[PDB]
Amino acid sequence: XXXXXXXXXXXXXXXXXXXXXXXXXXGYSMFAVGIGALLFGYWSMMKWNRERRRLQIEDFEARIALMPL
Amino acid sequence: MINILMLIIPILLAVAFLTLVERKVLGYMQLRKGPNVVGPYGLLQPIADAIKLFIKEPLRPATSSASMFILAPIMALGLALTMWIPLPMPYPLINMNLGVLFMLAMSSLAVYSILWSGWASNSKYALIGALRAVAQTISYEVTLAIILLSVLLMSGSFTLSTLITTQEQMWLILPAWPLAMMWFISTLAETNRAPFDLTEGESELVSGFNVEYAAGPFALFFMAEYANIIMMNIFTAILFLGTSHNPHMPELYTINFTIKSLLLTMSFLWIRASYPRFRYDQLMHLLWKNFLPLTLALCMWHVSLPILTSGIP
Repeated sequence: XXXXXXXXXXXXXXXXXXXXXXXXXXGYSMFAVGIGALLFGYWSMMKWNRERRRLQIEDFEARIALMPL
Repeated sequence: MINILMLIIPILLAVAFLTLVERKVLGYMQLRKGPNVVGPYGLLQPIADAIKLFIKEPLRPATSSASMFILAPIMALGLALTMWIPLPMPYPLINMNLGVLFMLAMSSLAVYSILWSGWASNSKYALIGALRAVAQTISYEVTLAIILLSVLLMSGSFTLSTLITTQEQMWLILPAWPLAMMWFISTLAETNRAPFDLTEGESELVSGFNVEYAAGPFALFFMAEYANIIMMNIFTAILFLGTSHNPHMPELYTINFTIKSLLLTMSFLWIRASYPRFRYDQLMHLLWKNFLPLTLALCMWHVSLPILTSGIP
């Protein structure tokens, strides 16, 4: 018997198929997070600015209180 | 003064140890082994380049120019390493009367390094890489100041010391959501190792500020060009990041500040490997045509916000 190269089929590798698929973000869903992060962003930032006003008047008060300076 | 000397020598080492990361992280991004033979993990190779490029490499250009050319690597380091001084850090070296103004002015002055390298060779071959470097930087200086102004009006004044104190509960990434995305692109205004970048890398054209320069001036250019990448990474970690302040313990700040910057340090080399060059014409169309109306609309938005709800330092 003579032995040569043998053939293999099984699944035939599956040639030409789109492996690319959309993931995580769809379109409308990411905009709700996007503007949602903005709405949370400005609201939390301005609370510290109002807290800065408590310091702002009190810091400049030191110059008014000190006249022997 | 000891602080300045303790901010050049360890900083030049950080630009030296960058060369590891420039082909280790970039290597694994391309599925290839970087530094391995020279040191335990190639750690002796970055310090070997300083022995390689300066002591033995001798070139001076042919037709040349007069005093200029060799003036340009002095202009490269002596304007980009000075940028470390106005940095707020835990504590700044001579805290400026207005902080970010010195940061924006010296960055534009650092562009001259690639500009004077155009007249390094009198031949026309080198200045094409210089003329391309003009437009790839000149347009992006517009938004770089505008996007700053929208952040600066939101929090404090120009002083960099106030920018640390303003972020006590949450980061500035969340209120400035589209503006933070802009500072991954606008930071790459200077000739940096990136996909957007400028006329510095090879790929298509001849290497700008490298084809005219030797090894010794050319080696001095990399110690300045890669230094700007860390500088923009730290500057983003001040304007957009913060987490905590703590004036009592400087140890808790120094560890936490470095991790935030190092995550951004990887991110620019992440950009560099991933994407091709944007072309000379079409980079001028990304901004100006498309991004400048977007940034000004957000600049219009950030003017109204302190008036709408109280936000004045």
